[PDB]
Amino acid sequence: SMDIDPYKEFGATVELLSFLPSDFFPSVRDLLDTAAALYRDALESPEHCSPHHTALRQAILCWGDLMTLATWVGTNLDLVVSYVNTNVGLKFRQLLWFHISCLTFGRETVLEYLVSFGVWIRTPPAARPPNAPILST
Amino acid sequence: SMDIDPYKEFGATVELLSFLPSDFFPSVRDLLDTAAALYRDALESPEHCSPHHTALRQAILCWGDLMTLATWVGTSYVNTNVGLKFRQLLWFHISCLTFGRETVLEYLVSFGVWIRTPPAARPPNAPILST
Ligand SMILES: Cc1c(C(=O)Nc2cccc(C(F)F)c2)c(C)n(C)c1C(=O)C(=O)N[C@H]1CC[C@@H](O)CC1
Ligand SMILES: Cc1c(C(=O)Nc2cccc(C(F)F)c2)c(C)n(C)c1C(=O)C(=O)N[C@H]1CC[C@@H](O)CC1
Repeated sequence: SMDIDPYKEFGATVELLSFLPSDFFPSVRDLLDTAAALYRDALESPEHCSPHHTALRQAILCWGDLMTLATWVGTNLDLVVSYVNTNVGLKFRQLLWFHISCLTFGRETVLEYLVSFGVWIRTPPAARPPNAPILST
Repeated sequence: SMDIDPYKEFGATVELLSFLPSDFFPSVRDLLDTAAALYRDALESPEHCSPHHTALRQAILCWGDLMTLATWVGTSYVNTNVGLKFRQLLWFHISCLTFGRETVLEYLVSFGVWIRTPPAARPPNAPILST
């Protein structure tokens, strides 16, 4: 193998993304819907636009395929569909979110937030402010 | 439901890739070993390098993850339908990086025409990829 890190070029890492808990991210369903609402046009465009765009186009598509395979598994063949939406799902949720968020609010920001929440959420309930960190520009 | 074309930002289409036959493409096996032997460093690197680099990184991992699914299922379709889609994209990109984008598209059409000429008429020499 190689050791290719998607995020590395963008200035994150696969670990750092695993710093936010699995339940921090939207659904895939909702991630797709947003990109569409905000960036469908840039995304379908034949213009590079940004490295976020390239990557997101490819992810959106890869997920399409992945789903066809789980559907086709339903048609033709509990087990797998519990696994896809679980492990693979998280991995897409992460990448989708990183990149939509990077574009919506700014990348530098999305990283400042990435740590802030990781730390905050981990402060146990007793001591930690009820006020969570906030994402904006 | 969006209609996104991966190749479109690079000035091709899914259509055009389907122009070359299913067995024009290397193996997935050989495609990964080639990217490695030529661009392990460029790809693992944290520099964008080019939009090609970006897409390949993603393509590879997507394949990686997909295969990890088969390392769990075993407990025939994949390589059939999906395999082609990877082959087309991987080949496209490596082949752009190696020889040139415009140079690969010229070949894409040169070959598609050539292969489709019937045996009796068609010159014995398939066209050539290089710079
Ligand atoms: C919005 C948001 C998100 C978030 O990630 N939302 C989100 C949901 C689905 C998909 C995606 C996609 F980008 F990946 C993002 C997170 C984690 N926080 C802490 C926030 C907010 O700070 C917040 O509620 N801000 C308001 C409202 C918005 C206003 O523009 C600024 C003020
Ligand atoms: C190389 C090649 C390929 C091809 O696609 N090769 C290939 C195989 C596995 C992986 C990849 C990768 F880019 F994804 C590419 C095709 C279709 N043709 C017609 C050729 C050649 O023109 C050829 O053999 N040229 C020689 C040797 C090379 C010299 O630089 C010029 C002269």
